[PDB]
Parts: sequence; structure tokens; C-alpha cells
Amino acid sequence: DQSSRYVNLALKEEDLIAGGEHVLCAYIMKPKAGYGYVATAAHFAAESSTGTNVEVCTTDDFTRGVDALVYEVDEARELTKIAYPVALFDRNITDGKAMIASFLTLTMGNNQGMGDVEYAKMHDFYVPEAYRALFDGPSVNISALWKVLGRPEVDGGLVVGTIIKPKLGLRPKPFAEACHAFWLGGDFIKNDEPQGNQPFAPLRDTIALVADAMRRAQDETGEAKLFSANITADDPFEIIARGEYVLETFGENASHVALLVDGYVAGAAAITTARRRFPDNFLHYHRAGHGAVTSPQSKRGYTAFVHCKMARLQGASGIHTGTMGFGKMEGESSDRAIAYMLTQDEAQGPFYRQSWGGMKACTPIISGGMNALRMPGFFENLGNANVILTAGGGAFGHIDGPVAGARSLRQAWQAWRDGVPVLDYAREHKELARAFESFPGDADQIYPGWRKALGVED
Amino acid sequence: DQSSRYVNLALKEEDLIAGGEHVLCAYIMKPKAGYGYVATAAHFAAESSTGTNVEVCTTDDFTRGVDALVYEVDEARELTKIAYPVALFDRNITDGKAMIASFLTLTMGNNQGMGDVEYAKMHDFYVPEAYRALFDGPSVNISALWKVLGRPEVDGGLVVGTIIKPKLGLRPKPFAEACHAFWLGGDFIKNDEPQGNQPFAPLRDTIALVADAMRRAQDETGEAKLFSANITADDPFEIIARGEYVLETFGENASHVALLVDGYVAGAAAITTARRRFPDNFLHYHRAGHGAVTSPQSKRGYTAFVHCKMARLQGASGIHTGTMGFGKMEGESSDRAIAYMLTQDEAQGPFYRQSWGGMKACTPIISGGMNALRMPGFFENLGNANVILTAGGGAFGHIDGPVAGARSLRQAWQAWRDGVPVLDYAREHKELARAFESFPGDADQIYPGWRKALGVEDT
Ligand SMILES: O=C(COP(=O)(O)O)[C@H](O)[C@H](O)COP(=O)(O)O
Ligand SMILES: O=C(COP(=O)(O)O)[C@H](O)[C@H](O)COP(=O)(O)O
Ligand SMILES: [Mg+2]
Ligand SMILES: [Mg+2]
Repeated sequence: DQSSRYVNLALKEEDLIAGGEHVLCAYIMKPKAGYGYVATAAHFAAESSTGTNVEVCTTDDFTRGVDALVYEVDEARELTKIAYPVALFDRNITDGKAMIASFLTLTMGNNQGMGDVEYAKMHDFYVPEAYRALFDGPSVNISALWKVLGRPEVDGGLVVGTIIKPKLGLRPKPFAEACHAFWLGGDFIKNDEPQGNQPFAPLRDTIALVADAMRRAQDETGEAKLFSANITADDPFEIIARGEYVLETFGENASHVALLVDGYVAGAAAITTARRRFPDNFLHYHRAGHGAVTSPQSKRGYTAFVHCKMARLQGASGIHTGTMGFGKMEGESSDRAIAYMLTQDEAQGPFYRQSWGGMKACTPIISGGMNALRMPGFFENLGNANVILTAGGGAFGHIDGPVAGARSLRQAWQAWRDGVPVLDYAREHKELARAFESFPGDADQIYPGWRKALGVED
Repeated sequence: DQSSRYVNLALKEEDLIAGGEHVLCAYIMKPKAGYGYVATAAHFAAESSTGTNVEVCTTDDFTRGVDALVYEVDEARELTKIAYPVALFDRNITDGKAMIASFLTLTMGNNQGMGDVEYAKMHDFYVPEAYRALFDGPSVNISALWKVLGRPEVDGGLVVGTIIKPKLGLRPKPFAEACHAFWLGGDFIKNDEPQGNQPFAPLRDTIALVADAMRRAQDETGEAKLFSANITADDPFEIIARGEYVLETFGENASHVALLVDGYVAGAAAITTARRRFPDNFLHYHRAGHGAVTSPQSKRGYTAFVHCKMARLQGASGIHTGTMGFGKMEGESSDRAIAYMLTQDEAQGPFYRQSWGGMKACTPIISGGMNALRMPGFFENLGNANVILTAGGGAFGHIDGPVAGARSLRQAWQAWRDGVPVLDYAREHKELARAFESFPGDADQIYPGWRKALGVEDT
């Protein structure tokens, strides 16, 4: 059974890329107990391409041309790469452009539950030039945010943010005054994933009061501020009535708002509403239950790599990354390339080198309780400091709390940009130097015998 | 974080159910090793509700009466059951309605990655009368489809259909041509999931031709044909534009066009577009890729039960429920269980009972095929026959060609309905008689002694 039509292991991998007619894919799939690797590969190509359940030829002439082909396999590492003709893709009748829906439908649809396949995790795709340019892409990225913070649009550095504690629980005013309280030291305020229009903290009235406390905090600080308004809806016209609300209530302050969409749990149409309708605004892609299917444990679906890479194409200005709250204490691996794939114009994915031809970076939105002492070092490995940061541990960790934690963090960046070594810079700006007094065991190994040098104990 | 405050192991479940201010959720959650069960559940209860990472506040002190509780655990069986107050769920600034997206961020959220939990899968949800009442609901079902086939709205029966095969290839006349010819047996066609505008076979023509083909078949048969057209796009305005091209091209027989949206690979806003812009047509929700969560090789997400229950609330006209397709010792994501939650105004799930308060229903959309002879035994374990059968002409494997298959299997349901044992029907209806010849494998064993009484000679 199943074929020898959907396999051609002689096709050169590079000759394919260069030709530019196919989208390639790279999965780790182990067939259920008993089945052939090849037969299982071609089945899966078959269930993602053309079908024709059992038997014969049917009308024929071209079905047998636009056939997805398996061009390479490793049974031992469990490596299937499948090459999908570009004609199979589905473009709008509206404006002729690609749609992630289809890319997903084909490459990880009825594939994820099908026949002789027992787990299949897509680990990387390659898009040709005739298909890459049908894609939307980010409209904006941290440059329009640097641009609002009066920084230089090329290498502007780090935006310091927070998520207001608590998550849910704050009435409008207190909410609005806990927004005040951090704009006074940091530049960005988020809105946790769920906040919108609860009965006990309505959207209309909270967003009026935040807009306000934006103006007072701008005023006392001289410095511009940035807010992310969660406009996640099911109905795509509430999504619009939220965003149009929020942006016209911010008035003149409208450029300072970033639109939050949790595009994992509402779908590529919440996100394609945000973008397409508000292309000017920063489309913050908060994730969520990305772990249903992207966790290392789940052996089916796709990896985080693939979640972020698709995002660039959809058109997300920024997307969460870095996963801390534990996460290191044994050596880890290979989702480092998330970074250069999101921002560089030509990079090496895990199987394929991608080329985005002038298609805008989407920025790493970083998270965790990484405090200003850990940071100097993270900006070195990555190499630049061009990411939005959202904290909890570094802000709330500092002993003088909120405004100071935030101040210690913009202070750990300057030291890095300006080439001056943290320990020294500690000496001058209290906030930074009290960052070391804040997180002790983090102090004594990053910056050994800091004590003597900072002005205290030995 | 904590334990305390986020635990009230003493809150009786039915007290929680009787009042109705809380959404109840059931999960199969196992802590990573060293971690200590109730503590961890509290820490799950906090990452899905109020947060409260210590000295952070609601200053006046205490506004934790919007705090999600742990009301039950069974450490061995890994059962974490949680209570979500209702004020937490996001409503809408324009109409008042709740949203599956909110529902979905408060439960199906950031617990799906949390570092001190190895997995957690939702098994069921209770969704009360004040929250359930804010929520789309199906605005039509199998009964709008039945009313155009020319049948009664109540206890009204089986709609049979196919999937055009091959799934992709065929430039436009061939795909039209393949529709018409199936439209001489069967009722309903749907394009496969990857179909819209492939350059080789484009929506604009490919749909005009389909509509042309529709009227050829409804001349020559006297009876009505249904089409389920795939109008799935990333952009709502595209979703709508495709969608209004189809109902205007099909025009005079625009009420026979079901609307297909791929529901997993495009989320809720894709579903919500059709649901509200085309309230008037079948919203077919075809669940592609669900497998990544639901398929039981996966321990994180929701199950097929949960995926179909909330798709009801949202507004699918009919969803591809599955197939009975089993053997021996049941449970482990039942076709009956689900079916019963999607149709029945007051069903029971694996933990909770729910009272849909006058919704409407989302028709199970069964797929596989138990040809002619096996069918009425499908209809028995169910207890009705009001679904749609989409089959791979496996179900329509017939000496006479798949024209007699769709009629053979249509015949088996008329038979069941009216209720005169399949066999006495086969003398009377040929494709049924011949439906036996095609299937000696069942049509002997599954339908008793037919040789003597029916269809001819041979051994
Ligand atoms: O709840 C938080 C808090 O921690 P923090 O203080 O770092 O904001 C965040 O919303 C996500 O957990 C992290 O986002 P990501 O999806 O990028 O991991
Ligand atoms: O392409 C097919 C194979 O068809 P068949 O099963 O008839 O051979 C099916 O339509 C869907 O993949 C499953 O749909 P469902 O939600 O009903 O499982
Ligand atoms: Mg959060
Ligand atoms: Mg199908």
C-alpha cells in the first residue's frame, strides 16, 4: 500500500531551495509500532498533499505534478523533510496574499492525528521568494517605541517594563495609580493577559483612568511612557471597538499604546485584525498556552522556534520569548536561534537558512525575574540590548521596591551600552548599587567580593 | 503562589454548583518531582486567576473574593478540580457577551508552560447560567439543512455526504464534474480542508461551476443538494468576502450552502466572523489539527470532549464529533458522551452535568463509514440518526459504483426510521440488495440469512 509517488530521495536539498517552487518542512516523526519509515513518510506527505484515498488515476493530469515529495529521511534520528509545491497554498481573492491558516492547515492539520503516525513535531520550515513576499510581516517593531521614547531608531536599546501586580483584583483607580507608581521609574506598563472588561474593573473606565495617569507621570518625569492595552476578542469587531476605544481615549498619547493580542488562544484572525486594521500601532503578541503544543515534552505540533518564526510572517511587532521562573541549573540547548531568526534579515534556522528579503524584525519581548545584575551578561551573549523587558523579580526584588528596581535595570543597561563595568557604575547611582544589596547570592558570583567595592561589609 | 487562601478543601461541589457564581474545571495534573501536590495546585490556581506574587496589593487589603479555589484533589488519581469566580471572565464592551478567548485564557493559559507542573489536561467544565447566557449559541443546525432537504424539523434524520477526492489537484471542470456525479445519490458535498484559491483551481471559477453543477443535479433528481464551502482565511474581511461571493453565486439555492471554517488552525475570531455575519447558514466547524492536544499521546491541553462542548457555546452549527469507532472497554474520549453533550438540552459529561437553558444544538458531524448494512447499528447505539455522514467511498464501495452507495446507505436509514428490518427493504430497494452483494463480509453475518430471501444466485 500507500506509494512511491510522494518520495524522491534524489532531489538535491539545495537544488530545491534554489529552484524556488517549494516550501520545505522538517519533522521528527516516529511511525506507530510496525510501519515502514518511508511508507509512513509518504503517507504523511500524501495526507498533507493530495489524498485519493484508495485505488486509481481519477480525472488526472496535474494532480501528479503539485505533489508534496519526501526528499530526505533518517530513520535513526527520525528525520522527515517534505517539500511542498508552492501552487498548493491558497491566497486571498480580496488581495492575493498568503494566509498562515493555510500554511498551518497543510503542514500541521490532519497530520497531527492521522493513520500510521505516532507523534510528529514540525521543527523548521523554509519559505521561497515567491511565497515569502505574499506574507504580511510586522508593520512596526521596537523602532516605533524607540521612536516614541525619543531614542535612535537603529540600536535604541532596552525598554523597561512591568505587569502590574495583581493580575486581576484591581478596581479602575487603584489600577490607574499602580500605573503611575511605575511610570515614575520604568517606561512600559503591560496589562496581564486576561484584563479587559470584568464587572469589577471595566475596560471603558480603567482605560480612561490609565490614559490620565500616563499624562501625570509623563509630566513629573519629562520622559515618554508606553502602555500595552489587551484588545483580545473573539468577535473581530470588538477587537476593533476595543483598539479604536483605547487609542482615541489616549488621544495624542495614542502612539504610546501597544495593542495586546494573545494570538495563541484566539487565533491567527485576532492577530490579522490587529495588524491589517491598526498597522501603525505595535502588535504585541502575547502567547499563553503555547505549551499545549510547543513544550519540549509534547512530541507533537511545533517547537517555539516555529511558533516565533511564523509570527514574523503573520506580522507581530513583538512576541514574548525567554522563559524564567526556574529554567536553568543543568546545561540546556538550541532555541537560541529564535533571536537571530526574529531580527536578522538572513539567518540559519536548525535545518534551513532563511532569507527575509527586507522583511522587518519582530522583537524579543523578554520575561522573568532577571534583575539588573544578571542583565549585563545577557546583553553580551545575545550581542545587543534591543528587546522589551517585562519584569517581576528585578523590579519587585529590589529592596526599595518598584521605581528603584526599574531604575536599577535602565541603570544596568547604560553601564553596558557605554562600555563601563557595573561594579564601578554601581558607585554613583544608588539604585544600581542597591541592586547588589537586593539579590545577595546572585551578587557574590556574578560580581565577586562586591562588598568591599560598594561600600559595605567584608 | 501559596497554598492557603487558594485552597478550601471543604467547599462541597454541589454548593459550588447550586449558587452559580463559579465556573468549575477538572484537570489531570501531575507535579514535577520534589513538588508537593496541594501546594502546586494552589500555585496553578494562582497562575490562572489573581496572581498575587506576595507584596503586591489591592492596598485597602483583601480583594481575593475573585480568587479561584481548589475544592478537590485525589493525589493518586491526579485530580485537581478548580473553582473560577465569574466576575473574572471577560465580557464585551459592545454587546455584553462573554467570550471563549477569556474562558480559554483563565484555564487553558499560562498553566501550559508553568515550570513546576509536568502536565495538566482539562477533562470537563461546568459553565453556569449567568455566564452561559452571555455567549453566542448556534443560530441554526442540522434542522435548517433538513428543512431544505424537505423533512420535518424534529427527530428528522441522516444527511449523507462526501469529500471530493483527490483532496487537491483537479483544475476546475473536473472538481465540478466530480460534484454533480456524486450529486446523484448523496445530499452533501464539502471541499477538503486545504481548498479555496490554489492557483491551479480558483475559488472564483471553481465555485461558479460548483453552483452550475448544483442546478444540473436538482433538475435530474427532483430533490435537493447541499454544499459545504471552505471560506477559511486569516483575515475576517477575507473570511466575509469569500463567504458572500458563494452565497451570491449559488444565489437561488444559497440556503443549501453550509459555511466551512477550519476552526483550530485559525482560532475563535475566524469562527466568530461567520457566526455573526452569516447567522443564517450552517456554520460547519471542521476541527483540523486538534490532534496535537486532544489525541491522547498528548497529556496537555483539553480533550475532544471539551473542544466540542465550548464549540457549542461559541456557535458551531455542526462540528466533526468523531466516530463511535471503538471496541471493548469504553471511556477514553467517547463518541456517545460528546454527541449527548452537543444535542441534548441537559446532558452529563465525565464530571459535570450541564443544563444548556434553551440553546440550540451543534450537530455531530460523523466521519468514516459503516456502509449500507452496518449503519442502522450506528443509529442504535446512538438512539437517533440526526447527524451528517461524510464518508470516504469505502462506505460507498459498491458493485454498482458510488452512486448506489449513497443511495444504499440512504436506504439503510429510511429502513431504520420507519423500522422494518433492513432485509425486507432490500427486496424493495435495489442498492440495498446490491449493498449486500458488495459486502458479503457483513451482509451475511450482520444481516442474517439474506441469500435465500434476497438478491440472487452464487456461492
Ligand atoms: O505572568 C507573567 C510574569 O512574569 P514577568 O515578571 O517576567 O512578566 C508573564 O505574562 C508570562 O508568564 C511570561 O511571558 P512569556 O510568554 O514570554 O514567558
Ligand atoms: O479527509 C478526511 C478523511 O475522510 P474519511 O474519514 O471519511 O475517510 C476527513 O474528512 C477528516 O480528516 C476527518 O473528519 P472528522 O472530524 O469527522 O473526524
Ligand atoms: Mg502574565
Ligand atoms: Mg477532510
